[PDB]
Amino acid sequence: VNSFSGYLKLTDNVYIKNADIVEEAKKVKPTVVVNAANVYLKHGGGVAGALNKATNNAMQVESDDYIATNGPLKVGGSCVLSGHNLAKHCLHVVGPNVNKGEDIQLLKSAYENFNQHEVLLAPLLSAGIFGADPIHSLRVCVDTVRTNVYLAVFDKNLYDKLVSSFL
Ligand SMILES: O=C(O)[C@]1(F)CN(c2ncnc3[nH]c4cc(F)ccc4c23)CC12CCC2
Repeated sequence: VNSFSGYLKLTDNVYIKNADIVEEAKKVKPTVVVNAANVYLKHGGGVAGALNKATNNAMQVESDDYIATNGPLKVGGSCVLSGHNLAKHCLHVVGPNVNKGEDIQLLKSAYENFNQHEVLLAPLLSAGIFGADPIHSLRVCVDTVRTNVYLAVFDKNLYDKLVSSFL
């Protein structure tokens, strides 16, 4: 038993809710919240900009130190940093950005990072401003992640479409 509430169950291990991931994280304080990061951990907009804003920019300060020490992430890669006031940990995961021409096959590699964590609160990778089809992203998530994932979808219209088209 865990504290996630109001989710629709899609599969044995994947759940979905129309929710603002920032507000969901603030209430649940999950062990892991996933950020839709870029390789530079520049949290300007989308999910990343919203998560970072909710931390009063502490996520960005920590991220800049991480990059100064380690250099950029790989597309499809991840790093674990603090969850600040939102979660114990933040798993920063880089899905491919279609608006940068990155290979969509890397979306599966991105979701594989989730398997290193037993339970996660997450957005759909490569959705939103990353330009991928969220229905495809949901399919890859279901077919790749084996650990327990609670997907927060900000847009109600999109959430209803994801549920109604789910196979
Ligand atoms: O940034 C993108 O492209 C996204 F569409 C944004 N998404 C979100 N998902 C779940 N809760 C969210 N709260 C927010 C508050 C905001 F001000 C802005 C975006 C969100 C948001 C998923 C996405 C990241 C991969 C695709």
